Amino acid sequence: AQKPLSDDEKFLFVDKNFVNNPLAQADWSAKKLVWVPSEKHGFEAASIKEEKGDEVTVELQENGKKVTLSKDDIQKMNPPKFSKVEDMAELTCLNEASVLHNLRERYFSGLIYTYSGLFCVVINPYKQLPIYSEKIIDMYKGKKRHEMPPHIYAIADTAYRSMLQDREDQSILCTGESGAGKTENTKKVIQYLAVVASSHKGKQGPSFSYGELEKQLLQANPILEAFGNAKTVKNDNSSRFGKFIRINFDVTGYIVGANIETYLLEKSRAIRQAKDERTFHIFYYLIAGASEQMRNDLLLEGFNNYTFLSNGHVPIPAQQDDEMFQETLEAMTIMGFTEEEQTSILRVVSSVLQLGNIVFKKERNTDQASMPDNTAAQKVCHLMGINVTDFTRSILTPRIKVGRDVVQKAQTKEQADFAIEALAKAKFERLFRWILTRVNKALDASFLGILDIAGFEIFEINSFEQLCINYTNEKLQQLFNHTMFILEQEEYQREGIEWNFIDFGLDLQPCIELIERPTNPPGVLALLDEECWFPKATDTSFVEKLIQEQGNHAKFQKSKQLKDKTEFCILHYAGKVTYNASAWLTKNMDPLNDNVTSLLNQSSDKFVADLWKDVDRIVGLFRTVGQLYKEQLTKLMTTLRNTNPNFVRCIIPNHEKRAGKLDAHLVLEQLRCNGVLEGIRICRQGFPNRIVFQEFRQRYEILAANAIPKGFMDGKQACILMIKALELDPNLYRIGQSKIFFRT
Amino acid sequence: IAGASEQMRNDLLLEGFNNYTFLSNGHVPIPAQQDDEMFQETLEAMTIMGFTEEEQTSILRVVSSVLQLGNIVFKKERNTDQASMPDNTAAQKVCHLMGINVTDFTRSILTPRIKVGRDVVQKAQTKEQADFAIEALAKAKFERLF
Repeated sequence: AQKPLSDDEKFLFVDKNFVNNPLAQADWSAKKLVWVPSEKHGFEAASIKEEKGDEVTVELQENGKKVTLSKDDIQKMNPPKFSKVEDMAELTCLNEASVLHNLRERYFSGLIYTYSGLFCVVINPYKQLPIYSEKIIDMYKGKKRHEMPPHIYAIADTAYRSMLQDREDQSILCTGESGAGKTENTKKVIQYLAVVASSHKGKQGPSFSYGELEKQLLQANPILEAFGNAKTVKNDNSSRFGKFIRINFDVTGYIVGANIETYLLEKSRAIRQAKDERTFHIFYYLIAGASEQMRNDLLLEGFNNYTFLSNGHVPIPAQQDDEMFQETLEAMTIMGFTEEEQTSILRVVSSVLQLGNIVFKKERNTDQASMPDNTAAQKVCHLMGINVTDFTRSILTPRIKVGRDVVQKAQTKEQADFAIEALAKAKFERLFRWILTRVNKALDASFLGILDIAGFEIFEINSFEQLCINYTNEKLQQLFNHTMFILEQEEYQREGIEWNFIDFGLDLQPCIELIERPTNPPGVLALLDEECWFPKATDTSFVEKLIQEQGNHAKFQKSKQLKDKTEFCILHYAGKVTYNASAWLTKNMDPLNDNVTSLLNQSSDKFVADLWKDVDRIVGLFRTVGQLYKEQLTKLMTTLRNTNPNFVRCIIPNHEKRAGKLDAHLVLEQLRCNGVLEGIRICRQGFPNRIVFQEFRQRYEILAANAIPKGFMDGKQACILMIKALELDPNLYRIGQSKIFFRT
Repeated sequence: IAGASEQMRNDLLLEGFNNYTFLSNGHVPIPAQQDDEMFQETLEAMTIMGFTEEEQTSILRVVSSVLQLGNIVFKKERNTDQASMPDNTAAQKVCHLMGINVTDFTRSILTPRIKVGRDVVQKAQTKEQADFAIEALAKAKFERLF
């Protein structure tokens, strides 16, 4: 009976304009209508016919087939009115059958994001839905949530608003597997603040005049795609990196500081390419676009006459390394690298060819390996703003100091060509993070933290790069649980407030243990930290130690007999993956040498002094990559613990990259994985917010001038006066001992 | 509490003698001075010095919020041990004579979004930590006043 809804705006507002049918009210006569289990629909519709103790001959009202089923299988039927709803928590009947059901008929109408009590579900459409421009800023601008339907700019204001209100320091974390949509629901928030939270020299579609700091703010991505991507078996050009932002605010709340961080790289192949694979883009290009003159000047050895351009020249389908030389030479200029820097990035071809060569090639005789090329270190440390001798010294001999004993010693290949693969590829990483420095430099009471996860994946050859990819996912996931199940109901016992305890079985820590648990029987990372520090230890004995320690665990699985390849299939929250272990040992090691970290801490040049002032973690006695990246994710995860986790929970419909295609069982897998039904089952029950009764008495005495008359009593009862004089409901609040627990 | 006129008796938020815990020995009388009228007197004396038409009631309020703070009782909620505060007029009558932020008084007085090192650190306060700090606040407001 309302207005016609726009064709577009159907993707924002529910199609409400349907028909007053009597059938939905007559049909109730079939009073044993129930939801029943189904592999294809998830659940479906049936009716009890005959009560056999705990069985009942239930009968389908789709197929008509009698199926004797149990009192516990049959799940309560929801009323027709709840179709495709705005919040999932409204469904009177919560039970898996139907908590699943809300999404299927919804996404196909256009309606992607949906509120689910505390968190919000954000499925992928794979379609350019028009829901952005200053129309959608200023529609949603400064907006109390109820006036703007379930879509992203509501989370974005609610960050900026709450921070100046409840004054929790707010954060934004986007979750869910690969493709799902996280990267992009991060960038859109930078668009939001650049106009809204900034300030203005005085003062539509894309157009408005943002300030100066706010203009610089954007121009980063296109370079790292050449010097970082490399030809695989799955994809001849796939990326391998993933990111974060903090946003510091002044006294008045404006954008003042902004701090971007990226996490880890496929940093390994340069000195081991598999048969028919290729290396980092640019090498092949410098040999190809090689004019004779700079073939002599830039120190070019020829096609195949290389240590580790394996498989000779493997070509590439539909790309020609020749011309691609020029295009990828062009990109570096935009956010700003000079020609000193670029004759240097020409010898950063010589430095990624020689970061195929700054590797302490396993020294067969002594075992503790050493630096092949001076010129390579010379290229490197000058282009990391420290010193070249001071580097290599430390990178062989840590000149550390415990007690009397100046712990001066050699590092092994694994130790030294780890702190120098952990710095050939924290050259490739903290120099990827030097691109990140060249941004943050112009970018830095209150702050906003935001996180673009590298998204849960399955290659065929998964490796530490993916061990971490489907670790961040998993690590963020036990944050979610501890925040939203356990600690919650603990406080529910506490306050004197009526609520009985429910357990959900949502400690996903068992898969996370299975990777991350240091003591007790250790998991993948912990066995590999130990194995990284180990001579008797082969990527082989890593998987042998994994079978040895884990084996029988109800989230773990061996290889498909390929002990020979040495690989392990595991149940992570979102099901299963195979990792392969060849050359993993080193990939867990990063023993962050403080000798270098401190020269980097006290570095001179425009490059480094900023990005290494994170001196805390560093080996004063200590950490690996596995550990470092548990810890980097703890610098994140435990200050995230002490911020507000606004989660933007992205959900995959298909693995077929397709428009349209949902699979309800793939989604139902990712619901059990994301811990959805139970994240909704807590937030239906209790009371998300929590504050005391004074937030009642003050801010509204103005609202009802008569409310407390001559005389005063207890704060609870006195606020209860203006409370009932503004009709505030006896279960909307929970006036507890200290806290008013407030619902949604 | 004694020479309250019925309008500012309910405005400057007056309950009777011994409804403040921080006034001990009940109400001890004084010889040959009766606090009752001595109120009215000092109020005159204000107008002679030129304490303003509103200001007089403002000095009286700061006083009375100090009088108020000691209704803030912390009961050992013994399943964190990091226990919090039942009544609100305890804080309310305090913070209507304060006008600070009502939300944030208690949310500070229970969760210090504080500072360890040089950044923001959250902690819930214990019963013990919450009592002692609020106590300091009660008294310190009277000093700021003088």
